[PDB]
Amino acid sequence: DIVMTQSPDSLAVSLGERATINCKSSQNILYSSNNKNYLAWYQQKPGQPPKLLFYWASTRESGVPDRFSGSGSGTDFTLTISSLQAEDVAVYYCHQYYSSPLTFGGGTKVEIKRTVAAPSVFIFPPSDEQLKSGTASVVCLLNNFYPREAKVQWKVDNALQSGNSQESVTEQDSKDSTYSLSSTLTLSKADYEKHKVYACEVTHQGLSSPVTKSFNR
Amino acid sequence: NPDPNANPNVDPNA
Amino acid sequence: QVHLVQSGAEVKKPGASVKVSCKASGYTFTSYAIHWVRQAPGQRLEWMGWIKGGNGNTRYSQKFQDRVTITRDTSASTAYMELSSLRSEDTAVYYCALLTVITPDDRFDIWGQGTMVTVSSASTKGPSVFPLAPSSKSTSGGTAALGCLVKDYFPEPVTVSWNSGALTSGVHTFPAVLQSSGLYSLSSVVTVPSSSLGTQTYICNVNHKPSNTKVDKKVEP
Repeated sequence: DIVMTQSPDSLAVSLGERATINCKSSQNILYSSNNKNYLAWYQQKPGQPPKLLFYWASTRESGVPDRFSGSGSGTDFTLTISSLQAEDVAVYYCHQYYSSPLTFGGGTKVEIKRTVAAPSVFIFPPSDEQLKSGTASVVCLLNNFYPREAKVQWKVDNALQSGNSQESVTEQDSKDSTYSLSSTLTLSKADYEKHKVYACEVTHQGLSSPVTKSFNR
Repeated sequence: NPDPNANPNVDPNA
Repeated sequence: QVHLVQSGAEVKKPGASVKVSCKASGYTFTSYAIHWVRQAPGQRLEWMGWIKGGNGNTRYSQKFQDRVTITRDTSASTAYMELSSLRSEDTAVYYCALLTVITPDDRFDIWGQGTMVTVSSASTKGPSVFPLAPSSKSTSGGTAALGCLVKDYFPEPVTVSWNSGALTSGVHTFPAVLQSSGLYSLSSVVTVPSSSLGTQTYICNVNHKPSNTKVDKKVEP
């Protein structure tokens, strides 16, 4: 089988700068008879199938912006984005159709570097519906921030919580290159009713001191 | 050298 | 338009079989071959096999030929992939695709939307859906944040849309997290103008096909 290896596995460049993705095939996929490289480039955004960008190593699909170009030959190939745009954040995959089985590279994740943006922080108490159903979850939302690293701490009656929350961060936004994060404090209804002050404290590069949002049950 | 049956969608005589 | 539409998300126990459909339209079904491709978590795309819409000839990956069968029904313009003797490691997104059609007269590459298949011996469970209501604690600067908490379900995936997909600006549907119980939860939130909270209606549409759950929750102040 032909193994497709990509380098780097991950790269971050500022908006409008060049991005270079390399693909290496373990076998020659250039056919001297027609002088064609049997390679395709694909772009995959979250929740979507891969989108073909190049046939034959260097032939752009209809409608692919001109900042994209495919190059290389034989065993070594390159995808270049000459001026990286916010909408270009994605995982890029090479593909050979020279021999069977068809195979794909491991992917190169492309991300955007942009200016620091502080999170907007919001807190949601348990809904009456959830309390009537017997549990209580408190949600802390950190919206549209950059860089991705952010620290959330839960405090109940000013006591630091441990072991009862879960959080996740979004993929990078395709318009403003930011991230958002949701954290949930999962409590029993009995424990929720035992305390008054519910707070989430957020640390992030765009904040000069941690920001706390809270409510009283 | 190329396997024309790898992907029949690729013109095998291009 | 050339279009491929796949059947919905699946959940199976180990040892069972699954059959995913791929309905084609917008081209002559008998002219081209439909490929099946697996995308396992954190793993590369893996080609599974192809079938010609015309004569029904197939070719399988010798990683999968043992357990995969691909078939097509021209009168229905549909291809099928059946994977038998399922193992929990078969959990993946399965795609059908018209991979790299390069002809003198036609050149395109079109994929179905993918089908999530989970293989697990753990129990299926549908989510509870709770409102995350806009309040002064989520409202400022002219915008209000509101959302839906989708709590305690198994397996993935849950989908969430807002206003049947007419509201997408400012929507963040977060990746699912795991509870200590082994159940999942996720959040979906949207930021909207605070000035029109009285005239607009916001509804989160929550779909969890493995449990046949379809919920529409109005979220209001």
